[PDB]
Amino acid sequence: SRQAEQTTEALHSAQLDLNEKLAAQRAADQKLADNRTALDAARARLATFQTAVNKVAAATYMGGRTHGMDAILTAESPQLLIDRLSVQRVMAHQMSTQMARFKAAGEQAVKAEQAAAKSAADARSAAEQAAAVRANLQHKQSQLQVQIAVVKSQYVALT
Amino acid sequence: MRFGFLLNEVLTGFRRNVTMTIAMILTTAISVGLFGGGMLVVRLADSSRAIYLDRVESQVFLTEDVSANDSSCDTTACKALREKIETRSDVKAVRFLNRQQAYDDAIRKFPQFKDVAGKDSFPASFIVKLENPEQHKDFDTAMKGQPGVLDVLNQKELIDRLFAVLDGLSNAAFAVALVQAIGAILLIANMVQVAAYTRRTEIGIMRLVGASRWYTQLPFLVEAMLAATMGVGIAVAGLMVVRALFLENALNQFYQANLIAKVDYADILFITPWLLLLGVAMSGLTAYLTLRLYV
Amino acid sequence: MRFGFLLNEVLTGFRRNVTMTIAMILTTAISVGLFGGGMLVVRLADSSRAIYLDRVESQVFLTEDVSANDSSCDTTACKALREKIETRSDVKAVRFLNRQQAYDDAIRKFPQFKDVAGKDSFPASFIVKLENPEQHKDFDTAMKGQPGVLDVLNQKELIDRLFAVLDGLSNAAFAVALVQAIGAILLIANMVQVAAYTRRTEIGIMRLVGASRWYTQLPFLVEAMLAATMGVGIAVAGLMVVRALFLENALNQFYQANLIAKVDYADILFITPWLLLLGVAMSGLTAYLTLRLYV
Amino acid sequence: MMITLDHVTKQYKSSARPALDDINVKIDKGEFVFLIGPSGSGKSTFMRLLLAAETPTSGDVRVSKFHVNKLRGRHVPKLRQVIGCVFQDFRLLQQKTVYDNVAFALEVIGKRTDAINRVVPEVLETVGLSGKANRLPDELSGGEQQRVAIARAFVNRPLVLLADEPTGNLDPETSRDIMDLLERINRTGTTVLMATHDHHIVDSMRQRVVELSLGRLVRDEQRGV
Amino acid sequence: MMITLDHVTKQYKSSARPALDDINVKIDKGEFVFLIGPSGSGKSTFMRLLLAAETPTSGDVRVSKFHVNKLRGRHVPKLRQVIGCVFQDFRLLQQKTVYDNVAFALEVIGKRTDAINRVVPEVLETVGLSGKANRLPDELSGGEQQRVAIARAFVNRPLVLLADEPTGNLDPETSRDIMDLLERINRTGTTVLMATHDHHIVDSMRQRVVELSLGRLVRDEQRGV
Ligand SMILES: Nc1ncnc2c1ncn2[C@@H]1O[C@H](COP(=O)(O)OP(=O)(O)OP(=O)(O)O)[C@@H](O)[C@H]1O
Ligand SMILES: Nc1ncnc2c1ncn2[C@@H]1O[C@H](COP(=O)(O)OP(=O)(O)OP(=O)(O)O)[C@@H](O)[C@H]1O
Repeated sequence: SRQAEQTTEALHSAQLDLNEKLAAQRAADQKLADNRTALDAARARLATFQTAVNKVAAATYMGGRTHGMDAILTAESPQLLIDRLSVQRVMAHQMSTQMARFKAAGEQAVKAEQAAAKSAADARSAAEQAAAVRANLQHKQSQLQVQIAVVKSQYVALT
Repeated sequence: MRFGFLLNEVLTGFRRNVTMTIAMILTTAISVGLFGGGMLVVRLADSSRAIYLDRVESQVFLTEDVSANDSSCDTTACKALREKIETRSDVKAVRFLNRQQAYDDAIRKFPQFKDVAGKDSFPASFIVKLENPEQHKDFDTAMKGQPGVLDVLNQKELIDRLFAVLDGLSNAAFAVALVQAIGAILLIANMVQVAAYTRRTEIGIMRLVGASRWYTQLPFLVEAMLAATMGVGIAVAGLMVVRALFLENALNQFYQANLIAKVDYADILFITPWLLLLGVAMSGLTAYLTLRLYV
Repeated sequence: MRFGFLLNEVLTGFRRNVTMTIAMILTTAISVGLFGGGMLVVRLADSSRAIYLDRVESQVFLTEDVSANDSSCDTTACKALREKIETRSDVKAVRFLNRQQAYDDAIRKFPQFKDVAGKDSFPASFIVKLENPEQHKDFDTAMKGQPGVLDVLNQKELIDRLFAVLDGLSNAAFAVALVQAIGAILLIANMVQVAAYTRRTEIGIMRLVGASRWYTQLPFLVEAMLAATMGVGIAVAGLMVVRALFLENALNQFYQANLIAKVDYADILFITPWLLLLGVAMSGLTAYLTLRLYV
Repeated sequence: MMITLDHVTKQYKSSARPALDDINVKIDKGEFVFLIGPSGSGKSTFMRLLLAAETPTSGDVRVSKFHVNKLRGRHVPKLRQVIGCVFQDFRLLQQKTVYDNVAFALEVIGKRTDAINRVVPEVLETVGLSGKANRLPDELSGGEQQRVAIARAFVNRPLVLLADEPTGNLDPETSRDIMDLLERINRTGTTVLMATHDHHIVDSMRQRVVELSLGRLVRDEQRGV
Repeated sequence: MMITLDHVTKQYKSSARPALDDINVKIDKGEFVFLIGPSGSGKSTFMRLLLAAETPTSGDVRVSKFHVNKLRGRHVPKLRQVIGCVFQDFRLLQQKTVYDNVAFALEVIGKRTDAINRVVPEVLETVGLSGKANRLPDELSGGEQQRVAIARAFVNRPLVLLADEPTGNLDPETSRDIMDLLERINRTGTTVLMATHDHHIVDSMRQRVVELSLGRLVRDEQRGV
């Protein structure tokens, strides 16, 4: 009668692996609920900012020739020229800050894309290892049916 | 026969004359350098017309409902604005331009948007040429307040002054190079006179024993050909060191200002063979045609 | 003293030898005219900078938290940065500037960037007038006693950097004029080396009869002196005619612009005796030693 | 078919005494001959007419190769190949070697390098200067400057030699070894116009003398004193 | 106190024969002397040392004055007024007139303009050239090129008239009138040193003779031929 009693405690102790697999896929799902959300916000702010950076880039095409010697060419008096440099020097910093913020946002978008790809690979690996936990449970937890089937036949000489 | 017997007397002529000969180097160097500088700055002039508009031109900017959607000028809103400027006798023709042709020309007029700045930003232009560049006070201020026009550009005023100061120094450098060349072409002609003065014995003995007429002025022309090439070499060497040290404080700033065209140190190679042939031609034309009637 | 003998002697020397002095009379003219042009360019630069320095004031930027306030200055910080800056020497008049005013004058006098310039981009500024804007090296270094500021961009120094295209052209003209000086010094030095070859006859007679060592050099000296004076006198004419043909046409539009102090009939004449006193001495330094050390 | 000129004149700009008027001289083959006259005879103009560096005003000049009055300037150096000349000033480059100056007269023509030096030792012994071939002419004394000047046109075979006063700068003590040099040159086969100017040397060797007096021949007999 | 020089030499760079070795030549006032010398010996250096155009290697030069061996260059041009010299090829400027050349030496010394022309016919008649005095020297014949050179050398009252071979390209007939032309000049006012080249003209008038053979005194008696 030892052919069935040897695996009695295995059915009781085989809940820990499925519990930790469920916890691992839950942790993967709850990080999955935030990672592409953060990536979508990071790409969406740059998406809203392309329509501003290209507009300020193309804004100098309609007569914004003031970034060098040409700014005195469109000047009529020294009085309107001496105060023009005071706003020209602070305006020339504005698109420099725009290009710096654009490069920073592009680097942040590339980092968010890399993080999203790494998280997708991690979620795929977590799903792949979690599927193997419930793959063999169909024959792991069918031993209780074997125990119930041999419980009736365990009577010696029909009791 | 062998040309190596011509080399051991031009060196002796340079040994016996160290003051007339280097004045040749400097005097060809200044004229060749000024002519090359004038050619370089007039090449910068007509090279800069590709990024700008000529005097017979105008610029205007349309709205987004015509430039972006229905990019070809086929709607009646585009017709009623395009044909309205031909109701008055001031223009000659218009040009079909749209957002399809907005970024192929954006490279040449702004050397900083070839990177990913953003597509579909430049509006339609439809440039028009007017034969009367004096009614531009009110031609630009006729589209103001009218829908269908975003704004108007008229940059043709006050760029004739920058063209004027750009080509006036070219004309001045051409005049100074010309008058230096007039001062130098007979300096070529008295090289041979002072050489016949200081080498009067052997020219006066080769004609008595009998020499060929070509070989009489061969050792007066071989050193002139190499002196001309040395002069143009010192000229093209010295134009860089005045360009890169004393003059490299404005044109480097004009790249960010996008005023001049793409000008670099390789632009001199397009004119070095013409300058090389010009120097030896202006040497040999006066080194030979003087000595025809002397002997 | 027999002054009139040298008058026909120099004409006899010019008649016997004209082909080298008629080239020298052109090349020393360019050698002094480039120096005169560079000197008047330096004059133009310093004159324009001096007449436009008087309307140069000083600007200071402020931090964002003190510039995001209301337009009137009522808090303790903005008077705290105001009351202790008026009690200075170079400070005579400080005008408070708001944020919303900068989006008015930079649009009305500059019809661009009207939809892309952010509202929180032009901070409040204090325009400060100084009686010594060239001596502004103290004012920018005295701003560590004033907190609440971001930076000072050297007040308004964008005038000499603006004039850099001709600041780097004046020294270029001087450097190429020293090339012509060192190319004409030796030409004057060996003028007499071919001049004596043309009049070896009477200089030998006048050596053996016993003329003075000083007096034997005057027929070789005043033929350089009068030619040098005529060289500067044709140089000023050549600069005059190139100015009135090429540079004044490029500066007639600066009359209404009023951006250059310009030159006239008197600026060329204010340096003309200064050109003679250097050109004649430049001839006479190397026309005197070339007789006492080679003849 | 001799080598001689006839009926020569040279007016230049001002005629006055335009050298000669009409001559009928004759020079044979290898015939030694003088040309004697006053100071203003125009010996140098006669030499220039013989070299055809100035065209005659009248008549023709012939050196038995062509009539040299109307030759093309192309053929003038070919005339100058067979003609050598000497002067007062010796025409010597003061910096090149003594063997370099004599070699200069043949390498200006140009041939193989062995052929220049195949004749320079063969001719340097003919003049009598057997040595000092590596000596500068300034280091050489004055008596052999004219000797190396004469020993310059002999790098080839000149059919007619002509001389314009080698003597005068040479003392009669040291012209004794240069007056007999011209007889040694004459006996080889080539002729020379020894255009002397004084009369002490005329009546010494008693050779052919052509007299002249402002273009008029005083006497011409080609024999005796 | 006496105007003579002695014990001189000239080595230049290569000595060889260093001009003179040990001479004691003395000349008196108003003497007509010759100078016998071989062409390789050196005579023009001795006349150059009299003009102080070459520094002597030894001895002292002294004419009419103190010792001029250490003569200052400032006192060099005040010497050459009382020394005049003539050369071989006439030293004549072709562009100037005949009267212009003779009025050129006294003009550059510096005096009143009225005294310049007061002596031009006074010396032009003594040289037998008072005629065709406004002609170019090229228009003049070769027999009188020295006759304006000697008068140019005698525009003042000098002490010595040293002569570096006035003849040499003149006839023996045309040398007779110019060797005695200096004789009246000698007997009137000056001493004269006619440095000869040959020996034919030397033993003709039977005057004083000097023989210099590489700086050696060979014949010095000042009598006879
Ligand atoms: N360059 C010249 N142009 C014209 N005629 C000249 C020239 N040289 C000389 N004559 C003329 O030639 C004649 C004398 O010539 P020149 O004075 O040259 O001497 P020469 O007799 O040739 O003697 P030598 O060669 O021995 O000095 C004169 O009639 C003179 O006018
Ligand atoms: N430039 C010189 N360099 C070296 N030695 C010289 C120079 N000039 C002359 N001599 C020397 O002077 C002597 C010869 O002098 P030069 O050549 O003047 O002729 P000369 O014999 O005085 O006669 P002539 O008056 O006929 O020329 C030699 O001893 C020679 O070395």
